[PDB]
Parts: sequence; C-alpha cells; structure tokens
Amino acid sequence: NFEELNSMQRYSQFAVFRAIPGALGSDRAEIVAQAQSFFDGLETAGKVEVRGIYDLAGCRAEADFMIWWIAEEFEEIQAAFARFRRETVLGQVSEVAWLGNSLHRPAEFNRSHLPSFIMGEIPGDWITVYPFVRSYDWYIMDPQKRRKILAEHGQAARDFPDVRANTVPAFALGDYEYMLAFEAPRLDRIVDLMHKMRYTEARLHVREETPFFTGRRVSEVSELVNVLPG
Amino acid sequence: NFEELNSMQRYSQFAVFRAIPGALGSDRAEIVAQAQSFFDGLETAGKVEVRGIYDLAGCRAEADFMIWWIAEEFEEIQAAFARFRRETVLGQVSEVAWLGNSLHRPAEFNRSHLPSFIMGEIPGDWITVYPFVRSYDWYIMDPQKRRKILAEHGQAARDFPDVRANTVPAFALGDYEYMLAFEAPRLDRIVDLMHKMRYTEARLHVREETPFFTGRRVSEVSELVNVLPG
Amino acid sequence: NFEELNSMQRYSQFAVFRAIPGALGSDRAEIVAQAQSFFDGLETAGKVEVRGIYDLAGCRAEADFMIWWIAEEFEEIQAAFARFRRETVLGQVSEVAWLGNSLHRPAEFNRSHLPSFIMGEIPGDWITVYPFVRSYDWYIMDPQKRRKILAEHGQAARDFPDVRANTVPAFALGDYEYMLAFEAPRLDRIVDLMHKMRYTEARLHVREETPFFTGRRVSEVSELVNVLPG
Amino acid sequence: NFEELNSMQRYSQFAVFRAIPGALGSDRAEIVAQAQSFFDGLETAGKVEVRGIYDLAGCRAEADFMIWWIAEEFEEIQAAFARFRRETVLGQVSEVAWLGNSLHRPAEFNRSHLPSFIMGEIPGDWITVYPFVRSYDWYIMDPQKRRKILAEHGQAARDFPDVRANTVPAFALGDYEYMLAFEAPRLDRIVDLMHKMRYTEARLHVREETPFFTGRRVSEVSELVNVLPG
Amino acid sequence: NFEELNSMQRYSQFAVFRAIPGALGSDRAEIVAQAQSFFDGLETAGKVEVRGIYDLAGCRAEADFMIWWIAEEFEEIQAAFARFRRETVLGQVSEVAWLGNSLHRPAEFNRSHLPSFIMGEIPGDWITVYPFVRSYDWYIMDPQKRRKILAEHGQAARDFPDVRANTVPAFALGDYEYMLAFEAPRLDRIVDLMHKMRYTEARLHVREETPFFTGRRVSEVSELVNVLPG
Ligand code: FEC
Ligand code: FEC
Ligand code: FEC
Ligand code: FEC
Ligand code: FEC
Repeated sequence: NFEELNSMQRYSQFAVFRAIPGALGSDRAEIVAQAQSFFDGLETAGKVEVRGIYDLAGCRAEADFMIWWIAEEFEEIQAAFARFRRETVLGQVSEVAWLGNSLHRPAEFNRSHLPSFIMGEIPGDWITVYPFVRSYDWYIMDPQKRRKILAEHGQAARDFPDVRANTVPAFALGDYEYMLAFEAPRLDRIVDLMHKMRYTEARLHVREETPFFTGRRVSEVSELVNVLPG
Repeated sequence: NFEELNSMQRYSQFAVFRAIPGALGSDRAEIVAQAQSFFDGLETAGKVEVRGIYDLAGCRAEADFMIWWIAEEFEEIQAAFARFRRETVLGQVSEVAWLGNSLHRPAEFNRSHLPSFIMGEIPGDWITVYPFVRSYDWYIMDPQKRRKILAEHGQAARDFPDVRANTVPAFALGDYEYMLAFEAPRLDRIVDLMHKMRYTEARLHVREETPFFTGRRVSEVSELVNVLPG
Repeated sequence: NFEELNSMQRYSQFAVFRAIPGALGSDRAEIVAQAQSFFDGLETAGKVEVRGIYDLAGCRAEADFMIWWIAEEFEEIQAAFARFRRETVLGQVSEVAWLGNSLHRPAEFNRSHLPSFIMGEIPGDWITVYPFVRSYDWYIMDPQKRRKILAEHGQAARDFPDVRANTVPAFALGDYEYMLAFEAPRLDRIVDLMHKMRYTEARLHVREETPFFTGRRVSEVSELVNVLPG
Repeated sequence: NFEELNSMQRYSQFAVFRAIPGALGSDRAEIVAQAQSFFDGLETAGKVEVRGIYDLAGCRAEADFMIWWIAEEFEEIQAAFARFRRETVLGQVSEVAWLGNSLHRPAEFNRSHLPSFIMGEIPGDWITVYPFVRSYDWYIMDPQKRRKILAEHGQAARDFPDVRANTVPAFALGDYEYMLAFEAPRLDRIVDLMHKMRYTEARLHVREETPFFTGRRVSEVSELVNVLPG
Repeated sequence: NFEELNSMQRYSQFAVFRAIPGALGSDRAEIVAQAQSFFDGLETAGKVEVRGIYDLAGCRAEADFMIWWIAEEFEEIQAAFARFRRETVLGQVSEVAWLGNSLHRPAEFNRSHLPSFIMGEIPGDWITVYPFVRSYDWYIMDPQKRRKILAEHGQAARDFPDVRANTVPAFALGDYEYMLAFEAPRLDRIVDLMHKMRYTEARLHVREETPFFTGRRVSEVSELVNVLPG
C-alpha cells in the first residue's frame, strides 16, 4: 500500500475567505444551520473530504476563515467550491481571498515522504499554509547535489516530529510550484520549526513563499460563524 | 499546407471574467438563451471563432470564467468583446478580470511547430493559460545557443503528446511577450508536463509567467451560467 | 527649421479612461453631442491639439479608451483634462485609469530623430503607447558605447518605415523616464516591429516598459461612445 | 531572572486600523464609553494586556490608529481581536489595515537582549512599528560572522539608549521573519536611530522592512476616538 | 545663522488628496469659504506654516491636489491634518492618497546644503515631489568615496540654480529614507534637471524613487476647488 500511497490521485485545495462587514448581521442561526447542512451533504456524498475549517481571525487583513477539502478529481472541488458560494448564505456574504490548489505526487528522491493527509493522519489543532516557488536553477541542478540539499533539509527538522508536513506540487494549478501546510497541536511549535529551517542550504534556492495563512481548527461551523464580524 | 499555416494571420484572445456577487439573481433562463443567441450569431457571421468557454471555478480568486475566441482581424475581436459586454446581461453583470491577446507567427527555428488551434485540432477538455516574458538577453543571445536550448526544451515534452501546446507571440498586445495555452484530456497531465519542463536550461531565461488560468471546457453556455454565484 | 523643431516646446499626454459599467445607458445621443461640442471648443481655442482618440476595447482590463492631446504649456492640458471630467457627461461617467505625460526634447546623438507628432506627420490608424525606464547604468555609460548601441537599435527597424515613432522624455512628469508611442496602418506591423526590436543590445539596459495601451484611432467621438458598455 | 524571561511565552500583535469616512458621525460620547468599557474588560480578565493605543494620523494613507496587546496564548488575542470588530461600534466602523504578530524567543548569541515589553518597561510615548525579513543567506552564514555582524549592529545603537527596542520573531505568523517596535519619548530620536543604523554591515543582509507604522501613544480611548474623521 | 539652520527642528509633510467624483457638486462657494477659513486659522495660530497648495490635475491617476505644510513638532501636523479631514467639507469629500513625511537634518559632508524652505526662499510656481531610497551599500560605503560621489552629484546640478532643492530625511516616518521636493518657475526646468542628474555615479546607488507628484502652486484655495471634478 506504500506504492498505492505514492500512486494515489488526490487534489487538495485551501479556500480562504474574508467576511464582509455589515453583511452577516446578528441573527446567524439559519446561516449556521444551512451551512452545516451543506457540509453534511458533502460528507455523505463521499466525494469531497473536508480536512478542516479554520478560524484565521487575527492572522492578516482581508482574511477570516479557510476550508481545506480534498478529492480525487479536481472537478469535484470546483462544484463544491461553486455550490458553497452559490447555494449557501455564508458563501454569498463571503469574498474569496485566496485559493491554493495542489495535486499529490511522489517525492523526487525519498518516496517515504508523504503528506500528512495522504496517510490519513489526524489533522493538527493548528495550521499554517503558504505557497512556494523555487529558484529558477533548482530543478536543473546536478541531481546529486539537489538530493544532498534535500537530505540536509529533512534532517534539520528531526526535532519537530509533532509537526506534520504537507508538501504538494501546484504547477499549473495557480501561480505557484508547491503548496505547503504544516499541522501541529501548538502554534508555538510551528513558529519554532520555521525558524530552524532557515538554517539550511535549501534557503539559497527560494523565490517566493507568501502569502501565509495561520489559524486554529474549529470543531464545527458554528464555532467559526459566531466569531466573524457582523 | 505548412507554409500557408505558417503564413496565415490569426489573432487570439483569452477573455477572463469575474462574477459580480449579487447581480446574476436566481432566475437565469432568459439570461442563458440570450447568451446562447449571441454566440450563435458569431458563428453564422463566420469572422470570430470561439474555440472554447471555460469554467475557472476554484482556480484563483477574482476569476470565474473565460472566453477563447479567434479572428483574422483584431478589430473583429474588439467588436465581439465590446458587444458581449454591451448587449448581453451576462456581460453586463460580469467584470473583465484579465485579457490575453496574441498574434500567430512562425517559430524561429523549427517551422513545423504550430499552435494546436492553427492546425485545426479539436480543443482539449482541460486548459491552463498564462502569459510569458523571457529574460532580457534571450533574443540577442547567440542564435545557435537559443536553437539548442529550444530543442532540448522540446524533447523534454516528448512523453506528453496528449498535451497540445499553443505558444503565440503577444508583443505590444498587452504587458507580455508570449501567450501560452496547453490543452489536454486530463488536468493531471498538464501539472506533470509543467513539472517535467522545469528540468530544462530554458528555465534560466524566464522573467515572468503569471497569472495562471486553469479550467474545464463547457459544452454549452448554460453549463457555465448555472454554476456561477447569484 | 530643423533646429527650429529640436527647439520647440511641446507637452504630450496620453489620458487613458475606463468606463463605469451602468453609468452610460442607451440614450447616448446628447452625451455624444456635448462631447463633440467640447472637442470643437478645444480646436477653436487653438491651444490644445488632439492628435487622436482611440478605442482600446479588448486590450486590457480596466481600460476602455484614450485621448492623445498636445500643447505648448502643460497648464493648458491640465485645464482641458479637468474640464473634460468636470463639464462633460462622458467625463463624469468615466474613471481615470492612467496618465502618460512627456515633453519633447532633441535626441542625445542623432538630432534628426524627432517624434512623429513634432514632424507634423499624419497619425496612424493603430497605436501602442507605453512608458519606458532605462537601466541605472545607461546614462553614465561611455557616450561612444551608448552611441553605438542606439545606432544598432535604430538600424534594426529599417524594414518598418511605415511604423512612426514618438520617443519623448518624461522625467519628473510621473514615474517614468520616457513615453513611447508607435503609429502604424496595421496592428501586425507594430507587433512585428517589437519582436524584431528584441534583437538589440539595447535590451540589456532596460528596467521597465509596462503598462501597454494599444488601440485603433476613431474618426469621431460617436464612433467611440457607441462601443462603450452601458 | 534573565533565564526566566528568555523562557517566557508571550504573543504580541499590532492591529492597525483605518477609519471609514461618514461612519463614525458627530456624536461619539456613547462610542467612547462602549469602547473604553471594552478595554476595561480585558483589564479584569487578565489574559490580554494592552500595552498602548496609538494615534497614527498623518503617518500614511489608509491607516489611522493601532492597538498593541500581548497574551500568553494567541487564542486570547484572536478572541479579543474578533470581539472588538464584532461587539463594539468602534470596531464595526473601522476596517483592518495590517496585522503584525510575533512570539517572543531568546536571542541567538546575546541572551541579555530582551524586548522592552518582556522587561516590563514603560511604553514610550512615540513608536514606530514595522516587519523585517533577512537575506536568504543570513542564517546559513558562518555563525561567527553573524555574531560579529550583530555585535557591530549593537554597538552602533549605543548612542540611543533612550529608544527601547522590541525585536520579536514572526515566522509563520504572517509574511515576515521578525516584528520590530521602537519606543521613545520623542519622535525625532527614532528617526535618528534609523539613520545611524544604516551605517552597519547588517544592512547588506536585508530583504524587506515595510510597511512602517508610526504614531503617538494616547493616554485613554477618548482622545483617539475624537481626532478620527467623522 | 547657518548653524541655527542646521540645528533647527522642522517637520515637513506632503499630503496628497484625491477628489471623489459625485461628492463635490456644483455650488462650491460655501465650501471654498470654509476651507479658506480653516487655513486662515492655521496662519493665525502660527504653529503650522502652509508652504503651498498644488493643483495636481493631469499628473497621475488617483491624485488631484496636494498640501505642503511644516511645523516644529509633528504633533501639530497630525492635528491640522486630522482637523482638515474631520471638520472641513473639503477634507470630508477627498481621499488621502499618499503622505510624505520628513524631518530636516544637516547634510552629511557639506553643511552649506539646506532645503529651500529652511532658508525661507519664496516657494516656486511648479513643484515635483517624490520619495527616495538608497542602495543597501550606500551608507556603509567608504565615507571618502561617498563624499566624492555626492560632490559630483552636486556639481551636475549647477546648470539649474533656478530649481530649488529640498532633500530631507524621512527615516521611520513611512516607507522611505528621503523626501525630495524641487521648486522652479518653469516645469520644463524640472524635467531637464532630472534628465541631467541621470549622468551621475550616485545613480548606481538607488533602490526606489516613486511615486512622483508634480503640480502648480495656486494663489488661493478658490483657484483649486473650482478645478476639481464634482
Ligand atoms: C517548513 C518546510 C518547508 C518550507 C520552508 C523552507 O523552505 O525551509 C519545506 C519546503 C519543502 C519544499 C519546497 C519541498 C519540495 C521538494 C523540492 O523539490 O523542492 C519539500 C519536500 C520535502 N520536505 Fe520539506 N519541502 N520538510 C519539512 C518542512 C518544510 N519543507 C520538514 C519538517 C521535513 C522533515 C519531516 C518529514 O520528512 O516529514 C521535510 C522534509 C522534506 C522531504 C523529505 C526529506 C528527506 O528526503 O529526507 C521532502 C521530499
Ligand atoms: C509548457 C511549455 C512552456 C512554458 C513552461 C516553461 O517555460 O518551461 C513553453 C515555453 C515556450 C516559450 C516561452 C516559447 C517561445 C519561444 C522562445 O523564444 O522562448 C516556446 C516555443 C516553443 N516550444 Fe514550448 N515554448 N513547448 C512545449 C510546451 C511549453 N513550452 C511543448 C510540450 C513542446 C514540445 C511539443 C511541441 O512541439 O508542441 C514545446 C516546444 C516548443 C517549440 C518547438 C521546439 C522544437 O524545435 O522541438 C517552440 C518553438
Ligand atoms: C519600439 C522602440 C523602442 C522600445 C522597445 C525596445 O526597447 O526595443 C524604442 C526605445 C527607445 C528609447 C528608450 C529611446 C530613448 C533613448 C535612450 O537614451 O534611452 C529611444 C530613442 C531613439 N530611438 Fe527608439 N528609443 N527607435 C525605434 C523604436 C523604438 N525605440 C525605431 C523604429 C527607430 C528607428 C526608426 C526611426 O528613427 O524613425 C528608433 C530609433 C531611435 C533613435 C534614433 C537612433 C538613430 O537611428 O541613430 C533614438 C534617439
Ligand atoms: C532599528 C533596529 C533594527 C532594524 C534596522 C536595521 O536593519 O538596522 C534592528 C534589526 C534587528 C534584527 C533584524 C534583529 C534580529 C536578529 C537577527 O537574526 O537578525 C535584531 C536583534 C537584535 N538587535 Fe536590533 N535587530 N537593535 C536595535 C534596533 C534595531 N535592530 C538597537 C537600538 C539595539 C541596541 C540596543 C538594545 O536593544 O539593547 C539592537 C541590538 C540588537 C540585539 C542585541 C545586540 C547585541 O548582541 O550586542 C539583537 C539580538
Ligand atoms: C533632483 C535631485 C535628486 C534626485 C535625483 C537623483 O537621484 O539624481 C537628489 C538626490 C539626493 C539624495 C537622495 C540626497 C540624500 C543624500 C544621500 O546620502 O543620498 C541628496 C542630498 C544632497 N543633494 Fe541632491 N540629493 N541635489 C540636487 C537635486 C537632487 N538631489 C541639486 C539640484 C543639488 C545642487 C545643490 C544646490 O541646490 O545648490 C543637490 C546637491 C545635494 C547635496 C549637496 C552636495 C554638495 O555638498 O555639493 C546634498 C547633501
């Protein structure tokens, strides 16, 4: 099944939204009821798996919450994404802020490196996601040297096994090359990990890694809706 | 044929639009029939060729659908684009997000390399479109050096003959040097072509290649109007 | 007369406007008349010369049409510019998208390179306008090296005598160094010229050259107002 | 006690807000009371410490005031932030401009350097806040060279002991690597510190340090509320 | 007195506003009366010196007029800037586009160089304003090499004594290092000065110098308010 985990087809999308001030109002029970119904429908249809919903309040301006859903076919995420904005009031009073799309593929050298979500691990309580673009010369570099740099890079994170990684290619799914998501039970551990990873030779082959989206996984839509601005 | 295909004048435009939340309303039957009537007119007139309409739902924020159409004269694309915005409710309740214009020309060295749309090939079910800007030294470079880089570049895509390429100059038709479009029966094949094309010396002569637009070709206007947000 | 031309004082402005969807409507005859009446008063006063009005439909998002007008003193352009927005409906229902200002000066080495509008040449049916910023090391370069670079640059355009050039300084009149406009009877002639001009050593001393505005010169106001979105 | 401060966990957020014209109005006695009462709540709950509220009028377009508050847990900053926008009129008539989050950590080589707020010092009357991002080769630089570079960096600031420094890591809490705040009783001593600090080898390892936020600490909510635009 | 001129403390701000179409209207007589009254109160108060009001119509999109005022303390500019926005109808129907703040300081090597406003010279009828940022290596450069580079810089400007300079530090007051303003009786003399300064070695140590704001000093508020779009 290790071969099946590498040959698996899974599209992953991070859908970031911002709240429109003055749109939600103070009465939100129907919005909550209609929204939880939509997600109940996704779950029983068995096609789009919602890994988490995250309260992004306080991370950045122009972003409030985010959905992380996965599916075998991208056209499934298109329809769920479209139906959310079209047939739910929460989707009609939310603006789309940023979309991070990716597709699982095996690693170039160490095929034991698999995304946390590919392996069915339990999602972390805290998350940070952001895109990634490598240097222009990265992929044509001597494969022996690139393999050496990626080994020092994996070895530099040995002290953070509580932080689960998700590196997923994103070519042609947007303006980026990879899509990154890191889950942990505590935010301060993610911060510490990013700091340590700066001490690697791979940092000399980086072109872009913004924007960042950092938030807490909520247990149910009501926990998130009731927080948003009015 | 290959000389007349190289010599023919064809302009090509990718018209990307963004839905205005709240403008479409829930009753769209008349809006669909009117839009279909507009496209049927273009066909019978036989001046502007619509290669495809694409649902971009979930690709990026601030974009929803796209029109790809072609004409021998550019002012006929101007008139169809302006008429679409002016005389159809769909175009009235849509916002222009981005325009990618190009004009067909023969390749520098290999004159058997022609866009898939120039060769009359059936359009693919999935598409990614993005503009392109080479490095400043690309064209003044030793011509035989460029020749060699483009040949290796071409060989790196030998295993993706199901992905059909459209590389069209765009000088002075916008902010870009080339308009790129790649169509295929499956989206995953485009992601993997882009990933493979990173292993080329030509990646050292790239200045810009965003924004990306990726979507699914719809069989009819109605299929698209229905997924858009109200 | 030749040194008389190099000594002239002329300011040139490209005023690009963007239509406000929903602000115009379908009864545009009076709007067209007040607009025509305004441009008649300018020519009557004989201080501001309108070289052409241009339909940019389909060129880029957030731009619809452009005015090119010239005057000996810049304050006369400010007046015509502010009166157009203040005292004509077409100006009250349009947004300023971009302004490109310049002031004619003689060339550094070749005093017989003069802008087309300074030579009084008939304006072209198709135009492309964009700003220009040279590399930081351009002007402190050896004058003889820079002189040779400009001479080879000029020679690369020998085969496009139907494309007339306006290369005008713009220092301190905005964010750029030069303002460029290229007039031709056919758009493809402008595209082919720019592609050819890439094969010059002058491309290694370039810092900026966007945004581009390309369009067709209209015979009369009505021709433009009837294309815009209602 | 320095060992206990280094090991302290403290989250810090700068919440920059911009006023909405025509939203606040002329009568504000009730907004200042509801607002003053909100901050009174945080005081009792003893979870979120407001280090200062700053009047940013005149610093930059699209920013008017700022809140600097600290919490042991970032979830507490999330709730406080979300409650302000949701449960006070001041937060409902303002929009979020920019957010600067950080987490206090011990320094690399000199463990006696601690943020001025970790030291419990008194907030300066004037402040400048801005993010920071080092060069890509900074942390993988030979540690002795970095130690020395930061030593010179420290000696170069001996002239300004009256400006208190807060340098806090910000990895994964946004688009930046560090969050910087500099507190002083006079604004001009901050300006001179930035000017003097330009003369350091550290400046050769900088990638980004904008946007800046500079303003005056207010002694109570009323005075800030009353300078804002109606 | 020159030593007092180098030791004098003076804050300078360029406050750029943007008219709101539809917000001014036609009957602007009480508007101008109220704005002239506010500026007259400023002169009587004697703390904030208005150096000029500038008509920026036609320079750039999204900018219409500019105020240049000076004060010994920056708190007094905050007060007038806020009071203008909050209490004068003009400030209420204008948007803040950009703010340029600086603080007068002595020159590094030649203390005879002083801004034109610090010496009390009559303001010029035309102006160009823009921020400036030097290269990262500029201040750590060998002082004698920077002394020589600045001396040649100054000598390049000798052909333009009619163009008066105001180069003022802007560290910590925004996103820039210097705030530049050049006043002259003719606009074409400002363009020719910029063009000539390009022939200097200091140009190899530049990072940012945009945006520009170029306009005409008006005699009285009335002269400007009548130009604005309704
Ligand atoms: C964080 C973070 C970034 C982005 C920040 C940065 O650039 O430092 C980051 C960047 C990337 C990027 C691109 C890739 C894509 C590969 C490439 O071709 O560039 C990429 C891919 C890989 N990462 Fe990665 N990462 N990464 C971790 C976290 C981060 N990683 C942690 C933790 C571990 C260690 C734990 C684990 O293996 O599960 C780890 C290891 C790997 C391995 C396997 C290592 C091995 O071969 O031994 C592969 C493959
Ligand atoms: C994808 C993709 C990109 C953008 C990504 C990248 O930059 O790597 C991409 C980039 C460019 C760019 C610019 C140009 C413009 C020419 C230049 O001066 O740069 C450009 C133009 C050409 N491409 Fe290109 N491409 N490209 C393919 C797909 C992609 N291509 C595939 C597939 C094939 C192979 C199959 C085909 O012939 O159709 C292929 C080959 C060519 C040939 C013919 C080479 C030959 O002599 O063999 C020419 C000419
Ligand atoms: C197109 C185009 C650009 C921008 C695109 C590019 O960078 O390739 C372009 C860029 C620039 C720029 C800056 C300048 C300003 C000079 C400098 O100091 O940078 C600038 C100025 C000059 N151009 Fe220029 N151009 N340019 C033509 C078209 C383009 N030109 C064509 C055509 C001809 C030849 C036809 C004619 O003169 O009628 C031509 C010749 C000149 C001459 C005369 C040289 C001579 O022959 O000795 C001068 C001076
Ligand atoms: C202002 C300013 C900047 C941003 C501008 C710049 O780039 O110059 C600035 C930049 C940074 C940055 C990143 C860091 C993060 C460390 C690193 O890995 O880069 C960073 C961190 C440190 N700074 Fe820093 N600064 N800084 C001061 C003010 C500024 N500082 C003043 C004042 C003093 C001296 C007074 C004091 O706080 O005790 C001072 C000293 C330190 C020390 C302790 C020095 C020592 O070991 O000798 C550390 C650690
Ligand atoms: C215009 C213009 C720019 C921006 C364009 C450019 O980058 O070339 C411009 C750029 C800068 C910049 C930064 C600084 C800040 C100092 C530094 O470290 O960069 C800066 C500061 C100085 N400027 Fe400057 N300028 N500048 C003039 C106009 C311009 N200047 C004119 C005119 C004169 C001629 C003096 C006169 O008024 O009598 C002149 C001379 C000086 C002197 C005096 C040097 C001396 O000792 O001889 C100092 C100090």
